Amino acid sequence: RQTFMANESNIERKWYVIDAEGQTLGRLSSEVASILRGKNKVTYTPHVDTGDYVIVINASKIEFTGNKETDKVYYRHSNHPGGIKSITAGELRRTNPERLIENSIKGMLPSTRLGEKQGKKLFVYGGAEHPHAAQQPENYELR
Amino acid sequence: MFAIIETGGKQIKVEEGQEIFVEKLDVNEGDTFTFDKVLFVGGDSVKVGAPTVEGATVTATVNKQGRGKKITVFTYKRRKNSKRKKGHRQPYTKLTIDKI
Amino acid sequence: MEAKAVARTIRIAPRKVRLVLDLIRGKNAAEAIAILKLTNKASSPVIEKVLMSALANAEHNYDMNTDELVVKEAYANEGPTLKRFRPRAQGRASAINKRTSHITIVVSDAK
Amino acid sequence: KLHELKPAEGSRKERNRVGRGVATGNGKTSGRGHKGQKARSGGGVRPG
Amino acid sequence: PRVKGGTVTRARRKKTIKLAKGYFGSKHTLYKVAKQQVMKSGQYAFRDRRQRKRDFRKLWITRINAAARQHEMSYSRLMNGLKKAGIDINRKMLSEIAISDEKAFAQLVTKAKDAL
Amino acid sequence: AVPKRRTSKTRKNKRRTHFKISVPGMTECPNCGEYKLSHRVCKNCGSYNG
RNA sequence: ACCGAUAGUGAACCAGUACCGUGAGGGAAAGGUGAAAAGCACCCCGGAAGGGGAGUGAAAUAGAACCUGAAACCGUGUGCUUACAAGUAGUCAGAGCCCGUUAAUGGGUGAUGGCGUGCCUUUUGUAGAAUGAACCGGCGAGUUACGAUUUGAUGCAAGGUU
RNA sequence: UAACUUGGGAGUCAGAACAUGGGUGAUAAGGUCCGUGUUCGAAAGGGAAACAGCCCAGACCACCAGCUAAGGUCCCAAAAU
RNA sequence: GACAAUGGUAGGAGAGCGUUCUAAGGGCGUUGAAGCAUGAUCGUAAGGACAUGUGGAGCGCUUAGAAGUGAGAAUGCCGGUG
Repeated sequence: RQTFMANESNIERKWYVIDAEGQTLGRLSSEVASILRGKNKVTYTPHVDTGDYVIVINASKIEFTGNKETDKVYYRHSNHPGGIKSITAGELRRTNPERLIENSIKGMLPSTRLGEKQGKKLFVYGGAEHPHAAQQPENYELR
Repeated sequence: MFAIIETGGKQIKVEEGQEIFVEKLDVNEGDTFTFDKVLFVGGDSVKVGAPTVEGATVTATVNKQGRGKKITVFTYKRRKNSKRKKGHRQPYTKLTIDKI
Repeated sequence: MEAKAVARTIRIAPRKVRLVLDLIRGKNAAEAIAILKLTNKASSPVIEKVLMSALANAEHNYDMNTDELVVKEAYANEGPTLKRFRPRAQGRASAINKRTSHITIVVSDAK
Repeated sequence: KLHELKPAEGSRKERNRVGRGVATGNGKTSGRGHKGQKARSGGGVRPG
Repeated sequence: PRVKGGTVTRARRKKTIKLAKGYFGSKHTLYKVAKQQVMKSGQYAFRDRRQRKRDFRKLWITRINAAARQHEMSYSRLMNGLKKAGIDINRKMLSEIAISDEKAFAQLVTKAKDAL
Repeated sequence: AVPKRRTSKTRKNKRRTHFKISVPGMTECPNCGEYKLSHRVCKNCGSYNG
């Protein structure tokens, strides 16, 4: 009628990088889920992915509030009788730091065919450097 | 250069030489019409205020007065013998903005 | 130019014949007679006699040389089945279907 | 004229037929309600 | 006299079969199965006509909110200012302004910010 | 055990995907000129002569 | 103001006959080439059957399994689409590709996003794991005669009617 | 803005939960039997994650218009980090 | 043209469409009727036309009349086919 929709032709995605040094886990994951989804611009167009690529460096030094380093347990099953595993939050940050951050963000995205292509735009690294220097990612301040 | 006019309970952004479809009008096919209530004028011209700007009326010529495609309104309740089918063709009027 | 040959009221069941017609479809007239002659299905001598007469019509009635004839279309349709009865235990009786098919071969010259 | 005949307005009507579709209002149950003695074929009790 | 039912049942059964074309499998071939899906489509269309007005109005609100965060303001502080300023421009027109003309949306924001 | 449901045309045609036969694997004999099976005699005029 | 081959007699047909029971007895299915046989001489593949031409005819996709020839169902080609995906199989929104209409706010396909647990019976209550339906076609259930009562209409009226 | 009277045709006599006043049971039961309201039954729509009976509200049809109710405004997911 | 009304089961009341046959009137057809097939057509619904293929001899329209007058289901009956 008189409403504009964005198709595959007129879409421009940018690269951003976020620093996770001294930020809360849940407070940081929510704003990154908005950048990946594409709700930051005026050409939303729900049935088409218009989000931007984002990179999170320093996956370690992610702070918790309260007794969360010990009293937060991650459960998972393996489709085998009795087979159930449990890992505390403090141990996950020590062995697989990126997995702690990557799963908190993927839990906020919708679980659809399009909601799976958006979660593939995230790159989390425990160190202070990223290999994707070919592109030009600009730094971004969380609000 | 565009303008925002209120015509049939809604608002439409018009442009010079454009085919728009609105609610039924009392004017005859081939005659002219004039929209008096304009809410916003912008684009290339200078920006103006609201709710209604002074003058700045829009004139347009009538093209055709017809009906849209037919729809079928069918509803029913399960396990309760009560169904009803209706039909509908909504009339409309086509205009062409010749001057803004 | 085409040449057809149809075999009707063939006692062999149709879906047993379609397994062999899916092999000669698209081949040449020489490569198809060999494929049908070196296989050991039940409908092998039947399809060959239908493909052989389709080439005899292409040379007698129509005028074309069989050096470059290809098989253009091959398919099998249904026919009038035969209803039979097989006696079973405790007095029950089952039904037996003696099916029938229609064979069709179409050769062409590609021009 | 036998090709232009009109009965008196208000003297003729069409009979009612039950059990013909659902839009007539006299469909499945045909104006008898649900199960009971007054719903089976053969009437009911004598008024005597 | 006897009235054989003929050519009158085939005619109304063929209209329902045609109304259901493009469906999957027996939903477009058999009559008893296509008749039910035709009735389900009529009930679905009546519900989705009144829901099309819902999910479009919310689509404009997001596009307006995204255009307001650029100017250090939220959607809640923008529509409150447009009321105290007496603008009366609906969501459908505010969504098509910021997309096409970026200069026009700044004039509406400054007037709405001055109204506080 | 009896089938709980009917069978579709889609499910019936997917199962018969591999219900096919292959080419007999024939070659040409340079004594009779006609096609023949491998490691066998020319069924027409000729012999093996391996 | 009766039926027109599931109708009308069980029987339009060589029917109380095939057939089924020791027996008394019970009982179907099966109409239509064309105005006229003028029922395809001869040739070709084949052991035959059946086909491809040529002829007969106004018509042979009217060739005796012979008027018209519907649906289920079984096939042969192609324009879009599909091998990381959780599906009462539709609906609303929507790119890309491909066609061109009873000419109008066009047709076919559907990457992706919303919302959505069939139908009928019977129940306080059913997506129900309560009942019925494999699919398609045909057939298949408030009727007539005579009385009573109450309504509309028409004729005459202290009379009305056989 | 309805009531009463005369005549024609009916259906219904298996009800359920929730709030509340009470018997029975054990100040047990989605128990059972009575009084008084509401909804379902015969009611779609929004909310309570899904959920005839609970809260809001009674669908003549069409629209890519606006304002509110119960409930809500970090992300899923419309609106205050 | 002003105001008000239009969710609905058992059930009550009103208004309409279609099938077959009869009467009167008036029409169509071997320059191709009924039927069958396809289409992007017209009505508030039940439903009504037109064009193009197939078909080879009957059939609508207007006003009344009379009904073996409308099918999705009864472990329904018969036939065909999965």
